Amino acid sequence: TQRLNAKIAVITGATSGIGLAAAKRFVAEGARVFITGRRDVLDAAIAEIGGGAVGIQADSANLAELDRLYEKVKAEAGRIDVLFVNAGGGSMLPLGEVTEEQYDDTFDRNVKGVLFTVQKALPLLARGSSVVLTGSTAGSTGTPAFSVYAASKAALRSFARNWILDLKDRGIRINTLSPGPTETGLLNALAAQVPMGRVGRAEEVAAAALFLASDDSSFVTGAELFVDGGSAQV
Amino acid sequence: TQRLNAKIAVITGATSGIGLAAAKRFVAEGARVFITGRRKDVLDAAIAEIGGGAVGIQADSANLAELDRLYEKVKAEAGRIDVLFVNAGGGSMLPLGEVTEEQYDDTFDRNVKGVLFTVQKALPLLARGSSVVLTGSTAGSTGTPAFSVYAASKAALRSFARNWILDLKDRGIRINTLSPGPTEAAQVPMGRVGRAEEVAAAALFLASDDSSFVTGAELFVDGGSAQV
Amino acid sequence: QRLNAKIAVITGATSGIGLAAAKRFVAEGARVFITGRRKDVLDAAIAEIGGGAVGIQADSANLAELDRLYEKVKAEAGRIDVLFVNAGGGSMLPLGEVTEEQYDDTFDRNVKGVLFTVQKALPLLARGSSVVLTGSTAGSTGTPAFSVYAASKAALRSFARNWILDLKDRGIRINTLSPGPTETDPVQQQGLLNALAAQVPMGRVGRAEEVAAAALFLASDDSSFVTGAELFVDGGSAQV
Amino acid sequence: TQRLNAKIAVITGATSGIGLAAAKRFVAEGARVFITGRRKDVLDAAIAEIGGGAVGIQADSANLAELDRLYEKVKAEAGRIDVLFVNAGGGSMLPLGEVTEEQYDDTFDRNVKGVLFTVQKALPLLARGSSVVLTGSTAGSTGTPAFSVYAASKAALRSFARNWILDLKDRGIRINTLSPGPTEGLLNALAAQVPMGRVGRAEEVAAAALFLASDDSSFVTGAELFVDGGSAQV
Repeated sequence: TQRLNAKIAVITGATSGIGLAAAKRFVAEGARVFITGRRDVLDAAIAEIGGGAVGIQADSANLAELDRLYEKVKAEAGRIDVLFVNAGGGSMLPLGEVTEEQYDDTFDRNVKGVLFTVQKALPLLARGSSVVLTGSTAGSTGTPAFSVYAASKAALRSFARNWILDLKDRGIRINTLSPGPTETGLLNALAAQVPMGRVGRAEEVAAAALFLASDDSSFVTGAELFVDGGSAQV
Repeated sequence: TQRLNAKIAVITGATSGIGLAAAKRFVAEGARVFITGRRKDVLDAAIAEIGGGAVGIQADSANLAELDRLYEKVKAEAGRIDVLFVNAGGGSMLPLGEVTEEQYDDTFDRNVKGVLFTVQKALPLLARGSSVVLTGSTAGSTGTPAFSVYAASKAALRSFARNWILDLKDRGIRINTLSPGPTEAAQVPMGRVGRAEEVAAAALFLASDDSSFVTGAELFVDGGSAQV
Repeated sequence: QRLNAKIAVITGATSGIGLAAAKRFVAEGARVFITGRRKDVLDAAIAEIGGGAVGIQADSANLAELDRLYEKVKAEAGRIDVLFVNAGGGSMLPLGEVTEEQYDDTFDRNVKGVLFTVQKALPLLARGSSVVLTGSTAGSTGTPAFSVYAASKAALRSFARNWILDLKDRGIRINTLSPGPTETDPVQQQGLLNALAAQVPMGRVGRAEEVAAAALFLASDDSSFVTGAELFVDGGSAQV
Repeated sequence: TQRLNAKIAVITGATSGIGLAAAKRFVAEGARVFITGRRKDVLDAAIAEIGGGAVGIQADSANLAELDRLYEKVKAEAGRIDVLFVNAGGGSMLPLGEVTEEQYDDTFDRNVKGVLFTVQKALPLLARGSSVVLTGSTAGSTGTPAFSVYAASKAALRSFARNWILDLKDRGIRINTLSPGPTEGLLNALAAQVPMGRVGRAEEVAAAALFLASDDSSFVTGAELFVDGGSAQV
């Protein structure tokens, strides 16, 4: 199966979890893969992925390093066909205990960083390209002590609705991929909420990312695809 | 690729449009396919066009007794169902003030009642790791002039996916709604209507193991139509 | 006196939310017409409501009885300012056990009956009138053994999105009011209400009066720029 | 006649438009009203226009220290808050490709960060049986060209209502989002999209705010009430 044959894929935050599972899958599907990470752990990830995957150290939030990331991609690949944006950002604090630090860190990574990651990619984004933004079931549900994270992910999903109108006739699709909790006591409690009776696997999220990245989803844009075992559907 | 290798697929309403495109794609992906259609001539033409050993049964998907005959045939010839694609559709346009009992009855009998019993009667055959795909519509979550009966039927349709996944706890049966927008323009963010093969490709995603943690969901294939 | 000199027609108002709405609407100055299927129950409801409220025997699963309802309203009031379509209900069966009767009887009341209740009201609905449809949190959530009822309430909500386009320039607003769990065999009932309350962010089920108060908002001029909407009165239950 | 009799209401951003209309309605309904504005002259003019013993405090929500001063004055003068209508906010229009850090920061600092801290800092004063109303927007759940920053901020805003009601379990505080659509060349363009065929009046939004503030909405929490003439409903 070579469902991403001759496609250039850039994946931010692909050093672990969903990003890493996606990098592995995209390489397996024939993509020329560029991944980013902040820290070494990137070199290990690149070895684990293999298949000619290249790593670029970049702080996805930091603006000047994004310029350097896209300069490298332009020089080495000349275009982007798949952009998969995974942002870290997130911790738990209830209202009454929320700090400026938590707000700033979460939104800088999950919202601001994402906006500029995509904006700076625009000149490289080819006709028939696909931008996949990692959301969360948190963005449309209620969870105790999770309001800052949840709000950041609500903001994230909104981007897909709106940017598809700014990029009219450019042939760039933009979609949100929204996982429930995955494997990567608490897990037993979370699994009880899920209709399917278990938490997701990073690889299952990666398979859904593949759908959105691939030409199979050619008439899917502005959407939010939940990969949640039913958790946010009931 | 062979994403539905050794799978048994049943597709209701597969003699034209999206249903037909899905049957073609499912066969291409290695599925053993059973299809239904109301009319013999279009069904024979469809079976010929699909190829790949596809089998056709002339059945009205909304008629409960004919559903019994479909599933008797599937049981005898295949023994199980791994993929059920319920592609019931149809409706017409009447504004409030002009809605007839006929329009209501025909639309709901086919789009809601027929679907419920199609799935209910399939249950004994649905294997562990099976996937049920229900054809919804962008109409089910939007407003359109003179479309209220159809829109309401498709809203009911989508609800089924949220609820049946709870009735079938631990059975390993996923249920998802596939909701196309306009298919083969100015309102669509992508600036065009969708192609049948594009809806079929999304159907394949939901039918396949790639969607193994997707259930109760509504996947829009609408060029952004119902997303803005 | 927020419904002073308004004619309100409420279907299914002999108990629970409908009754609570009838009482509130009368308190707010409305001339209230209610429907119910059982004459003795209907009469007792009218006695409870008071304030000149009038009862008419009718089932929405019956289009002929709707015709008679509106003949009566036309003759006695000549118009409708507020139409609260609350008549409906359902039962529990899981997939595998759903009967034709459960499907038909639920949809005949909750969907078909609602459409014709509103359609047959159209000639009487004044400029500036408000139609309130009783939905449910069930219409947008998943609940075991509830698929027929849930689908009926999803259909119901869709009507508000669509009819507001059909009724372009008619000055008729259409909104869905969607209650969560409300306190509307006795040992089992108490145990289930406790489990329902545990789900609710507010930690209790709603009172019928609270749903009636939200119905009043939608019926009143305060909601003059609210149409096509679904107002949840659920203590947060379908919001999380 | 008096649906907010002897209630303390604090409205941020109430010197024009919806906020001002809400201040007038709340006063007419018997509330003791405190309003907030950024410009002292405008604030004083608003107070004179409102009457009914309404009191004004100069405050910017992009400034956490000025929120502290606001609640210091409310505590000193009223000792509690029963209704908190967080209406302060704004935005501007830029398409993806042209979004600036300033547009992002300035929008989120008021519409998201400022809202979070406005509510958090009110918590000690919020009485049992109190109501918090957050001004959202139809933009928060729709797509609009050149509007992605504002839209995302209002998606985040609505998320707060889903989540904070869990943080504040048993506190007797309701939190709801009030989401206006078009409200009074460009107006006629907006009006033709509205099912009701016109933009909303500020007084109509204020009436819906009153519902959420009042005891009539006692079993409404975590919700989003659209006051949009059908705009985002179709």
